[PDB]
Amino acid sequence: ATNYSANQYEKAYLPTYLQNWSPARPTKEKIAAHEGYTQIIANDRGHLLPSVPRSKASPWGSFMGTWQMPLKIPPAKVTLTARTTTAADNLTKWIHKNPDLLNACNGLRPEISGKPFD
Amino acid sequence: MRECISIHVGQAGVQIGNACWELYCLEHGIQPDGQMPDSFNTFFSETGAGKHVPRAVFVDLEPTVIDEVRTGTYRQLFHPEQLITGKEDAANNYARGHYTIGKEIIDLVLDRIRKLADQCTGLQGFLVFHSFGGGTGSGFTSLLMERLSVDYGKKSKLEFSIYPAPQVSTAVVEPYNSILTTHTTLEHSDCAFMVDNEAIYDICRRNLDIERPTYTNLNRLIGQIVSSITASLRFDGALNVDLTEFQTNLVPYPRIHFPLATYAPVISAEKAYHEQLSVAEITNACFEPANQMVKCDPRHGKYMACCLLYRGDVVPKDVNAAIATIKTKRTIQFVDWCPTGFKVGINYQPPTVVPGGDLAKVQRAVCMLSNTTAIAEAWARLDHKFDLMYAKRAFVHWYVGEGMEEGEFSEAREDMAALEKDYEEVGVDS
Amino acid sequence: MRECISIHVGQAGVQIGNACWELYCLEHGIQPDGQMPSDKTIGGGDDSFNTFFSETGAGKHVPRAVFVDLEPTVIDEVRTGTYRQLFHPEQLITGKEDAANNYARGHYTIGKEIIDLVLDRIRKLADQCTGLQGFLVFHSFGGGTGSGFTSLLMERLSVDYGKKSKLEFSIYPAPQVSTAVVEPYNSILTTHTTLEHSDCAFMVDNEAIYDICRRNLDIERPTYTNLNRLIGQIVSSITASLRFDGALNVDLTEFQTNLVPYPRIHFPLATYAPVISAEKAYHEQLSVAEITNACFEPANQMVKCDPRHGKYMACCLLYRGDVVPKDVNAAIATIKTKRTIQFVDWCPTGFKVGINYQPPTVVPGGDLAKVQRAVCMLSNTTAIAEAWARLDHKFDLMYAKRAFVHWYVGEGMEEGEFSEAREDMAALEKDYEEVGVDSV
Amino acid sequence: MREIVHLQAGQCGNQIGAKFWEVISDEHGIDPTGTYHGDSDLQLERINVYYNEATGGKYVPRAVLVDLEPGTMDSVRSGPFGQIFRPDNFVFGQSGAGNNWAKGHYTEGAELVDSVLDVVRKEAESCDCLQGFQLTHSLGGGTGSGMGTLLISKIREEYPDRIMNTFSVVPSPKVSDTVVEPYNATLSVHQLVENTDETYCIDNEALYDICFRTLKLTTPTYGDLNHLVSATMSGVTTCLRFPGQLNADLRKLAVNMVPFPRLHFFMPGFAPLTSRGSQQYRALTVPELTQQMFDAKNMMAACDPRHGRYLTVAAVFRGRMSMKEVDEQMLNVQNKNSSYFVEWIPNNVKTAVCDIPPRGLKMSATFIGNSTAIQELFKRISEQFTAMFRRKAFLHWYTGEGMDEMEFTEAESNMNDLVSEYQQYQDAT
Amino acid sequence: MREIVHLQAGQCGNQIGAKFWEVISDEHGIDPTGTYHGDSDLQLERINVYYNEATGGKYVPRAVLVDLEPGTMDSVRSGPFGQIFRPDNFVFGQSGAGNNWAKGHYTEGAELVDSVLDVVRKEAESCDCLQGFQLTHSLGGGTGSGMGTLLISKIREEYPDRIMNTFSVVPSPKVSDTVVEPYNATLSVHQLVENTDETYCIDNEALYDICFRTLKLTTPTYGDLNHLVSATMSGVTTCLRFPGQLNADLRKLAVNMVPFPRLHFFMPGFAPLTSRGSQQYRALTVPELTQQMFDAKNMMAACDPRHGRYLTVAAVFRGRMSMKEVDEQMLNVQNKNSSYFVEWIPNNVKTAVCDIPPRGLKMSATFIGNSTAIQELFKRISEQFTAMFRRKAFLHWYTGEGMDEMEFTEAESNMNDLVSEYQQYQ
Amino acid sequence: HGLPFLPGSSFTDSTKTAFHRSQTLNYRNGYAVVRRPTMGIGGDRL
Amino acid sequence: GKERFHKSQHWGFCNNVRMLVSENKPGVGGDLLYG
Repeated sequence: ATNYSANQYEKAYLPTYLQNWSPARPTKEKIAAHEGYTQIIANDRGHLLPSVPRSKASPWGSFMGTWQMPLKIPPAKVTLTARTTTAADNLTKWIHKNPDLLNACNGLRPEISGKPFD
Repeated sequence: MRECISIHVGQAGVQIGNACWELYCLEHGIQPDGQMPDSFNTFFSETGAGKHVPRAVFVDLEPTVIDEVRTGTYRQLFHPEQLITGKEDAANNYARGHYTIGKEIIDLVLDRIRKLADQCTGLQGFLVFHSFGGGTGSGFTSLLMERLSVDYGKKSKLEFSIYPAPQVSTAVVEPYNSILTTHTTLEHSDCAFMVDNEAIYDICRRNLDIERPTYTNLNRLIGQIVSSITASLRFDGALNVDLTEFQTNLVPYPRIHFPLATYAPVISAEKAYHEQLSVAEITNACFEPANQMVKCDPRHGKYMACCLLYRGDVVPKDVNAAIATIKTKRTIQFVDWCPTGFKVGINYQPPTVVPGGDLAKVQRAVCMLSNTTAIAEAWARLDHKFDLMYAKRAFVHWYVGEGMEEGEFSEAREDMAALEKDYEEVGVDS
Repeated sequence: MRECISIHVGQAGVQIGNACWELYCLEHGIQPDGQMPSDKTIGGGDDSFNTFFSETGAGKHVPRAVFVDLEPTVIDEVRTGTYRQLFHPEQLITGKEDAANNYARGHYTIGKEIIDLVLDRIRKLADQCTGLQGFLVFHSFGGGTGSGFTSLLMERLSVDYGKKSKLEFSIYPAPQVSTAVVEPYNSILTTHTTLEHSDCAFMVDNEAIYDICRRNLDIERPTYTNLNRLIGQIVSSITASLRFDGALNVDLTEFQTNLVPYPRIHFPLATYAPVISAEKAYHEQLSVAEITNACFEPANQMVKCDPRHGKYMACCLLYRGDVVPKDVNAAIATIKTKRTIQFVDWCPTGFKVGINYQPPTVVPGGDLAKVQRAVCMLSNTTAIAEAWARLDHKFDLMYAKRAFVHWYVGEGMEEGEFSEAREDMAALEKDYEEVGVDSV
Repeated sequence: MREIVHLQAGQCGNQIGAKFWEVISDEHGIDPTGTYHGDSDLQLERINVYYNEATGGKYVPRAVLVDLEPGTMDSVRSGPFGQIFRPDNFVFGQSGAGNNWAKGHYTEGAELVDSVLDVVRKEAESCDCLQGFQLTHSLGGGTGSGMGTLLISKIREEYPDRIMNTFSVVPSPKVSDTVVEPYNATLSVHQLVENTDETYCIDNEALYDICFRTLKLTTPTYGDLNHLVSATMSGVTTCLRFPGQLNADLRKLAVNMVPFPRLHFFMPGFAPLTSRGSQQYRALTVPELTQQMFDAKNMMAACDPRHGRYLTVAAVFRGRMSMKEVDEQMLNVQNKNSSYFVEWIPNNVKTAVCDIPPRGLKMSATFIGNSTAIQELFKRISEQFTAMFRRKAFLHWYTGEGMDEMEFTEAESNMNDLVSEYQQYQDAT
Repeated sequence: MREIVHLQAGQCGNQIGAKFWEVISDEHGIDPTGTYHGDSDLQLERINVYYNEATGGKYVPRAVLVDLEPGTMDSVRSGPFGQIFRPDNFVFGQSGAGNNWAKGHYTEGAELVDSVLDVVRKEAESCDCLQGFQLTHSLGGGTGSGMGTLLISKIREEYPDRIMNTFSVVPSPKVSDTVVEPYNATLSVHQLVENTDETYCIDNEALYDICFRTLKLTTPTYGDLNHLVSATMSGVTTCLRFPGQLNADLRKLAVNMVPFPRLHFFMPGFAPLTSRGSQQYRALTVPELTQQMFDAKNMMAACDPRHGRYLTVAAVFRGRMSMKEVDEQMLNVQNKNSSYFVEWIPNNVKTAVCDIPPRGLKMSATFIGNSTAIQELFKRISEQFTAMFRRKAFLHWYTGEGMDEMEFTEAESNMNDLVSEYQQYQ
Repeated sequence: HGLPFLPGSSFTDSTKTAFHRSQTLNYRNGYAVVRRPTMGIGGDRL
Repeated sequence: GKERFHKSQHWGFCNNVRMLVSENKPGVGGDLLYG
């Protein structure tokens, strides 16, 4: 699915405005146009065609469980200002060495804003 | 007009049809002797003697289940030929229930359906209740759905089934049956909502506080899902949904017709006191994997279609707002090729409490029928256990020696080995 | 709006939660069975309770709390007590076997077993709030589930909830008395792993609250019931600008931006001034400037370290009762003129004031007096740099011979996490040093 | 003398039709049994635009109710005004549509279109000088979309000079009440664009938003959203029914509205809608109707006109007012806002003034806008349609009744070319 | 005809802006319900400057009450005059600022600026000839200072030649009611330099030094300190609303005050306030309104003009007094005490006489003065910024919203320029 | 009755114990709902 | 009705024509104006 935008009335459907205080699914602000006849990318009974370039990702969606979640989870916010360069480097390496946490469906969407003191 | 003919096959079909029909008598005014002390026509048909007789056919191959109906409370309600019994059962065998024993009784059930199809003016379609594990629920039922198609045509053939559970099971020889009936009904059935007994055991233990439940606590919950599917043919509504509306919105492909079932506000009467039960609270709990009715987790697959059946004191904007919160969450993820997703239906008659029941008296309700790719484990686990015994030819002499060629084990395992690839490629991107 | 989700963890957290929620029921109109005495107005009369209490359809108010433990014997007198009908039963989570003063049992083995059950319950209470200010955490460093699982509560809160404000009250271990023997291994390892994950962290210790009940109140032999009553009168005064009418309002967001200047330094210390006895309020006039001076007094402090050893990094004054906004000014200007208080060089502004109209509440059979004005305070001081030095002292003591380390290594946890979480704290001891230097 | 025949299809069309006929009966003083009980004499003069006269002073409406099963017309009969509809004007079948456009168009709806055409030809050959037909229907179901467009095609092959006017409940952007909507929406838009003279677009998210932020109903129902639709439905045909100082019928609105034949989809709005208890904060004058007709959060269409350019605008006023104020404001908004108005049309607004305000009000006004910012509807439907259609998502249900495979192709090419036509007239100099 | 659209921001703005509508309503004869119950015809002749007309002969103010969390406007609604406001005018968010400027300026305020500029645009275009706006706000806070500068920034780009006033409450020299004051107040004077037409400075100790020393109030609440702010919000705007032997609107005091456009920070006052038992001792003449406008202890700004030079002076009078006697004292104070007046303007004082006194009073008098003794308000905030800033004190609460470090550098340096721009004339 | 609303002409009631605000501003299903105040601060009958 | 909401079948076929086959039937449980 894709969320969309009730153009006038997006403010009642803002996710914090429907009492959902966590990370949420983003919406499509601008709808792109196209014309003509759309090619049937998939043959009958739902098979994708052979020469259609399939995505590299998994077929089943990436939900990270509890016994699958990495030990020593990095923080959600990490602003690097008022830090030493080596400590900020260790924080960014901590964020870097866990690509499976940051890519999941229920994954950590972190914050790296700012520059540490040299 | 707008009638429905229920067909109940097997002990798991008869004993569900004792708790479905106890509700329908009581939801209308009907006493258990047939007398009312005009919305009943979808399930009842008035005789000139004042006596309402249901549109149903009970089938079994063993007399010890229907002879409880002929002696119990509802012995005057049922027509004496609407309850059919054999003399020998099928004994957890596909071959006996399909060829040798089921053939002597298939030509008499189609006599009874032909009479019950000659009284309905506008007949919506049939309903089947059976169990995959049994001998007559799996062998005879796959002989009804082959002969229903050529005799009636494009009539809707919905079905409810007790799919096998991931750990618990009655019988040993249940994976031979659960494959040999999925292969031979896969082209002859329209839609197959599935519950399994283990996930309803984990709801009556957890949602209601009924430790050690019994089948009569399970046959009553299924009767509250069948009641909310045909709830818009009887009671006045704001968005009606027929029995024709379900195949067109949940079956994207003719080999993929296995949805799941969820009924949201199942609570006890000591917890309806504590919580408000608004439209958003019951919508959010259909999509919750703790409240599903099969032990398969929709988070580990992609949704394909949904169908929400609201019922009670509901309002159109609280339906529209609560869906748009589901469409925003990152955990409800849809397939590449389904951008709309939903079907809604709003009724007015609030659910009816049964004396002796378990659920509370409630004011709103949701029944959701969702089609998911997450069922791919349910066939792949069952495919292990067919393959595990059949690799060294176990229990096969109980199937070859009664009217069945041996090659139906290799083709019914070849054929469903395409169904596992069939689920896999329809969720794959472009 | 203005909702707050309380999370109580440990036997300390439960027994503090029983103290606070009796105060909140009396402070609004709620009976012990949930109901109000009937509202006798048209429609809903007063909706002030919505920060802490929800409401069903029928007129029953259920708190926004989660009570957590790993031993069954502590919640089973919440479940069969006077307030057994107030709490929705699923908010009270118990284990079957406890963590047994091990951080490692409470973090890796038993805490991970029970983490995903209670992070489903805090979703449900956080999807009932139209505007959520931030959580509250009530724990003690000493125990297993008060240190181990509580530190892992904060870590999985940061992943799921982002930069949402997660306050915490805590019982820091006492300097002289102590319940247990293994408390320095617990207290070091949890201040290391909550350090980048927690927003603010107020501390008291039980030995200092012993010094007030015996001395200021005339109650010899205070049980933990008399200590937990005073903790509820600090949490109430932090959150009474959210429920009752104020002249200056303060949220739960204005404490982190006004006492936490630097990322590793989020340790303010609580104080509550007119805690007095009913034989000795017959004699004393309690003005607005008479109770301001008694938050800066080293006797009436609520931790066993003297602020005079260090420098006041900031303050936060919470005035509650029948006060004047001009006599709040008329006392702060006096305090700055003394040379026995010393603000840090780079903080020339100092303060943060809050004025609220509802006077503090009298609990029937409680300790204090019916007082008409009161002051609460959360101040951040350099004088806490003497508190880790008495915890580096008792970690390196038993660690140089490696006592009790086998009770954490075989309990699902490697051994190099010991010799880095005391090296991690070793920077914090010099980090409190350089903010103690003046900018020459 | 200028009769208007009504056609209701589907359950959406039946409920909207029941509420609309309740509105007209209130307006002309027809009680729930059929006898006139009115006050003025203007209520009875041009009653023949909607009401046929029977013996004994009973007024039976000129409406035809169509469905594929009678499960909705049981509910229509059991209402308050169910006894005024003639029993023979109800057409029903035995089996439902099942949210299937193919079963609505080819299989089931073909055996019913003959009976419906017989009924509407009998009502049309009783009008002295008929003006045209209204259809109220939904583009998501099977009876409303499929059979409704079958009726529109077979009406406009036989009465090809009269007015065809549709009120269509097009799909909503956030929540879709059917998984298989955009197939039916595409295959109905492709028929509407050839065979209708006017089509108004109605969205339920827009109706919910008006009943929450402006009327401030705590629990709105469909029995209120239908009141909004009916109140703007019976405001475009007032000047056929009541006197005025500047009359305008539906032909005149079409003539001044549509500049090119493929461009006839409109966005409605209704002016004096005001809150429950905020009546004492708001005056009721002509500028207070203008600033609320033209407010972009007042459209019933869920498309923002600030993305595009108003090709034409119409305003239909009710009440006793001043021509200087009316023409002053319809010039004033054009001069103050001149990036949302095209320049190759120098004046864009057509104004009509009728005399009799609705029963309860002092003034009223209705707005019908024709914009090149309605193409977002078709671009969104085109993108969801190609997303499902490239993978044969639900395609077996449609294919199994004799539908071709080229029909989806030609429908999506037609809608995409209509989108490009809108964008050409937006970007024209 | 000369309409003024009022704005008020935050928990200081909604406490100043609630008493101000309780001093104007009784000035014009308006009940708690809203109806007119007056005893003249001047009380209704020019009421459209502040009051919109409603239905049924009822009047509604043009207040746009703005806040970032609605707790401090539930108290405003429950007062004795809470029903006079149109409820659509209330603007409010869910979670506040925490006395943080950036959260109010960049992060949380910016999600609430487009809902405010629907309300003002619905009222600024419902005026026959709009004269200008106002704003009552405090520089110490988070939503007064924070988004209240975003409001002036995003309406000077839509109505760029009208009037924009602000009644600031700039911080205090002894006791500071927020630790993080010098970051907010330095970063907000820097916005007000290039974005306001006028701005009045108010310190809250100078309001304390009246009600103790002069009014003799033993317990002065902020009710009796908001009542002094609202008794000079009406003196500046009286000659609009009430007839005169000599008139002065808002523009004419602006023309005759600012010699250069960077120099628009003034210091108010209000004369005829008197103590409790000393009302029967008072002489009632005209030169005893010139004593207490100009008395160097009763400014509302906590900046003594003895350190500085009066660049210009205003004076607004309320009563039926004599034009010889009003002009005589302006010749008197300029020619006794002429070390406090600049030399390249030979008559610094602008005068104005309204005719309709406040109710119960026989005369009244109001003052506005532009000084070089007001640059010392801007020196003191600089060293408490740049002491706090050279050791990077609270900056992670601010830079963690994405700010730059050199943005703090100019708001220091722009305020350092206006310190030395004022300091030429002394 | 009959006193002007000047500073000093206003009496404070010292007997008032209730200071709660009536919720006149609420959200229902994502929309802001304004209720007219029937009751003042503390439950005082407006 | 207001507790029961039964829909009585008013229209239908008899002798293979469309008819109003009821002609004496209730509404949603209560009578019509034919009582």
